[PDB]
Amino acid sequence: SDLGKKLLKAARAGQKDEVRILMANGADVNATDIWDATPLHLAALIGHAEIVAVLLENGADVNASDITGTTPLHLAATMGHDEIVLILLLKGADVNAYDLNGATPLHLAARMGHKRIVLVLILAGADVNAQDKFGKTAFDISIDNGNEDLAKILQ
Amino acid sequence: SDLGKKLLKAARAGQKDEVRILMANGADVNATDIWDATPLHLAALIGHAEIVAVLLENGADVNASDITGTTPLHLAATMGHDEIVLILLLKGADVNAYDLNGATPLHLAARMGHKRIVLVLILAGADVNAQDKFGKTAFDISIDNGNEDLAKILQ
Amino acid sequence: ADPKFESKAALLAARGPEELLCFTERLEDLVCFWEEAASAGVGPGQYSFSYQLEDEPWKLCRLHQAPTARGAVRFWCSLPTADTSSFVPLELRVTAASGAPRYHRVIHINEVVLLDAPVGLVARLADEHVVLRWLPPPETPMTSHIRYEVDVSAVQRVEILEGRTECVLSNLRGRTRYTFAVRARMAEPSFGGFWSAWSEPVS
Amino acid sequence: ADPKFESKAALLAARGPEELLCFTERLEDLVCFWEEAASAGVGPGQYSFSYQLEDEPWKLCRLHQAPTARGAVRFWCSLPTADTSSFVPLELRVTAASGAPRYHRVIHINEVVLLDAPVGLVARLADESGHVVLRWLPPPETPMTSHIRYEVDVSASVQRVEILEGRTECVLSNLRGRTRYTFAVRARMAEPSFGGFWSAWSEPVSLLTPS
Ligand code: NA
Repeated sequence: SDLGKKLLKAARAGQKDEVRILMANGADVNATDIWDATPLHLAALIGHAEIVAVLLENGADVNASDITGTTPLHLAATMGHDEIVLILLLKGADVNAYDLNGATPLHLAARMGHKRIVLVLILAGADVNAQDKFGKTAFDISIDNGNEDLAKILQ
Repeated sequence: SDLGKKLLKAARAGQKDEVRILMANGADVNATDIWDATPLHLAALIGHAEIVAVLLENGADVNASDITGTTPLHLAATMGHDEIVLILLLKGADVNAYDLNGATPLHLAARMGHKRIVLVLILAGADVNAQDKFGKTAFDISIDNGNEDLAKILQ
Repeated sequence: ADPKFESKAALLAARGPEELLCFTERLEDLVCFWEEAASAGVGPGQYSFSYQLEDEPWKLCRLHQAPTARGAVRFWCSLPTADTSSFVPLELRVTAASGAPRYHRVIHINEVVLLDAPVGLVARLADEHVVLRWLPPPETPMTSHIRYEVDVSAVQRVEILEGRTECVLSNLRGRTRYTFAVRARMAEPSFGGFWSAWSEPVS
Repeated sequence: ADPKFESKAALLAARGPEELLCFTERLEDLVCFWEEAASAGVGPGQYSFSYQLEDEPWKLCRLHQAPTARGAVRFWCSLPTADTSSFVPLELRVTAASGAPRYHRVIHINEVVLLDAPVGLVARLADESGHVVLRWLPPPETPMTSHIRYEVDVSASVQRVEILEGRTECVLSNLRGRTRYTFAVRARMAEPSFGGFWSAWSEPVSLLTPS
């Protein structure tokens, strides 16, 4: 709807107050764009933690996937948003959800060298052995980028 | 022994190479000082993550306690060492271990306002309700220091 | 204008490898790029760059394949001027021809400014010490809001308040020739970005 | 040095409350202190300060109870010069008489230096109209001036400019005109091995611009 589209725009812009207004007006917390990305997808990508908490409090799907299969945990893992990874994990996100490339948030975090996100995902219950469409594990990605500190953890 | 004291001294100074050398020379990875603090206690207090990983793989007690009852997870929590808290947790540290003051690492982290560590401890399985000798919970410490962001999580 | 973009692209590539990197030079343009290994069947027609700004429908941008000195393959897209509005969020998407994800980001045009290198750096010794003078980067607006930084090699790095285009180095180890270089950045209130490249060094 | 230590102790207490704070002045001394609420049965004999440096056995330092202006009780211990060696790690521990922990830290004498306030701050109207030239002297009885970083504060609100180490003068770019500005400078140790906290502000001076 008109309100549903404005909720996505407000979450992308990082407008905390506007999100609260649109929610009270009855906007769909899972309103999707052309790519099937919810407002939680954009708040996770932007790295706004207050809005992520608000959307989750109003019934947002923590495991929502878009056309590409990207869940909001993938976006928080890649961009390096440590708090939003933890918040989504406590809300009940699937650590082992994969996208169209078969990459779990452990893969995306390992590619970007986010050591703490990698450790948080393992603590949450990530599958270290799991491989993507190319057949590479999170350990195999660290070896290719020369991150010896990361590789020792994924053993 | 001769090597055991030099291992503690090397871990305090943050000398990664010397630790590996002394380990190969047969030093006790759990060599204790006058206060019963192991080299893993000192590497956690210094915030050296490379040395902590070395000691743990070489058979160091992750749940070692000193005279004060302080475990290395307590030290990493107070000093605000996000990486070492995660490493010790994956190595098998007791999230609900208390010192002589009855304070769990969730208490110490909340007192210093380390929001990110608090979420890590909750995910690992910390007891939010747990009280110290004074009878205060992790939530009760946040309200006294005016950290409203910290208090809302422990609600 | 493309040999400098070549140097600018290699500049950011060192800081954020495995990322999608965007930058603007005159606040009316935008150049986004990323670097990856060469694959047998993959070219610029195997990826799809799409952006969405304000409430205008998702638009497609043309990708260009170009090789780098380090052996990787650089794919870059230059957003048109009409779509570069400085102070609104801009959603970016790079999707593989199979439908699989590659990059997804939200940026602000004003927050990603990479200036040119300063020019005409002149070092003259007055007794105290050396006084350094230079010109602002060419074709760059709002000179009064440009912060600088000077590098000395023997190392020392001195910050220069925005607007000022000269400095005096107080204490030095001796009359030997030091190597100087200056780089520029965008200051405040809303603007920000990356350090530009170093100027032509002088001794 | 004891009326100054009081001001220095109150200075650091505002930045890092609820922890043990140490500082050195001439790199040959070390004074550690902390502040807590007054308890009926607690004095300096209910806590135990112990330090260990290099390979020397754990030594005991004498604590002194003193009240503060804010009502809290300050406990401080001054390590002897013979035990203050500048470039090695120093383990510190404060243990309660019951055996319970209080503080545990590892510090370096060189990394925790709190200098004196700069002196002789002079504000002069620059020949180029609109600018103000500030000149000052390094803190008194302080060696190695070339490794001292400064910072200047301008008051109408505030404006704060960083000053490269060694330099004892600056030129201020922007002025409002007929308003009176208040200037002050403070100093800390910069590089390479030395470090610490910002000193107190210098004696402020005021200047009036002519539009
Ligand atoms: Na913090």
